[PDB]
Amino acid sequence: HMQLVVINGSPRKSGRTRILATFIEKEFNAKIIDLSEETLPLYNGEEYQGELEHVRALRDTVKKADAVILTSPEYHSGMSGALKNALDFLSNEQFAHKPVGLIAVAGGGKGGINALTNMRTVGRGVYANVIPKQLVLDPHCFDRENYTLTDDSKLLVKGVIDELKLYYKMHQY
Amino acid sequence: MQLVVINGSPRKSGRTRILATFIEKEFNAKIIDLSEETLPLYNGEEYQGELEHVRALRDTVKKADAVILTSPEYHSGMSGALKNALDFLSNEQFAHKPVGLIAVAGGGKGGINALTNMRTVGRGVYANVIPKQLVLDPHCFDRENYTLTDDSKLLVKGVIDELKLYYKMHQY
Ligand SMILES: Cc1cc2nc3c(=O)[nH]c(=O)nc-3n(C[C@H](O)[C@H](O)[C@H](O)COP(=O)(O)O)c2cc1C
Ligand SMILES: Cc1cc2nc3c(=O)[nH]c(=O)nc-3n(C[C@H](O)[C@H](O)[C@H](O)COP(=O)(O)O)c2cc1C
Repeated sequence: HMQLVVINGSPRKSGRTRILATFIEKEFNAKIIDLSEETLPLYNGEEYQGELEHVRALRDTVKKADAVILTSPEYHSGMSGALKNALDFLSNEQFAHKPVGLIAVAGGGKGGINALTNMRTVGRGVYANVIPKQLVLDPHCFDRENYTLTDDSKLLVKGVIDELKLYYKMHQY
Repeated sequence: MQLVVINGSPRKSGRTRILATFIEKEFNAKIIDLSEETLPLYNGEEYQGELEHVRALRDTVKKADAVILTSPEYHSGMSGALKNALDFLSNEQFAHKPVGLIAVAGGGKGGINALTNMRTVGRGVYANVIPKQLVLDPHCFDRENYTLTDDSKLLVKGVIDELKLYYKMHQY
């Protein structure tokens, strides 16, 4: 019932975040926005960008979503430049009161919380309802050799989606 | 005292460019003007490190004695254009470098979220982000004459003056 969109915030074609975003796509029947495809240009605020097929598709896909998972790697203690660039095309027109769940992909140690805070702050900036439950996945959460999440990491991801579904239900109610 | 200023707005007609070009001219700073769109989207691939503009970005920031980061506040964060540019950089160019933050906002309480994002990312590349920071709102610009107001020029000088003191301290 919930029309879920997942944004892959990593621009790296061979990166870890893409494993997570494609897991959500396949396992939860989510529409992926895969920033590793580089079909969205740098935002420059010019009118012609609003006519580009991929800018219109980004805006339409996020507006129509019942809920969004924003995934990002932590790059230098923030979300990716790629993800922020995509969000610069969007606004409260597509996000107002939309349930949003955040998942960051980190390099281990204490990485990921700075990206999650950046994402929560920007999320509130477009007036999304960023849910309480959030998640950081470290490299041990990934089997890169088989392009998958570990069983434990699939369960942690499901926990975010389950809460996001409860927030979707409340927004419908 | 080799100063670099990054214009974080990608908008050719934007306000932040007035501030960044003010600093370039008044304080003899080298500008990195992201409205030129000569830097592509970061993708981590090896070939990007051979691009002239990526090499220029890295060399310009590495050799700077001090850096002003300017950004507009876009959705309560620094611009995607500025964050994209920083994703090319690292502690290799920033470690212990004095860095001053100036955000350009739309009025009201805008600009602090951008400053916070820039300070957190700046520490993440191990810069010494100085205490003094600034937000300029639309009234700080005379856009018709492509200039800052005299009051705004004094505020910008205050940031530069503190950055020069931190530069001198780092010369230890
Ligand atoms: C430009 C860049 C900066 C990074 N900075 C951080 C960091 O601040 N915190 C962190 O936990 N990992 C950092 N990493 C490592 C990522 O967490 C790691 O690459 C992870 O797999 C997610 O990125 P990916 O989806 O592109 O693979 C950084 C990696 C890159 C490419
Ligand atoms: C995509 C976008 C989002 C913006 N979000 C914010 C915001 O969160 N806070 C704010 O103070 N102003 C916001 N503004 C207004 C900017 O502060 C204003 O455009 C200002 O002139 C700086 O941007 P510029 O240098 O591109 O002109 C936003 C503008 C754009 C284009």
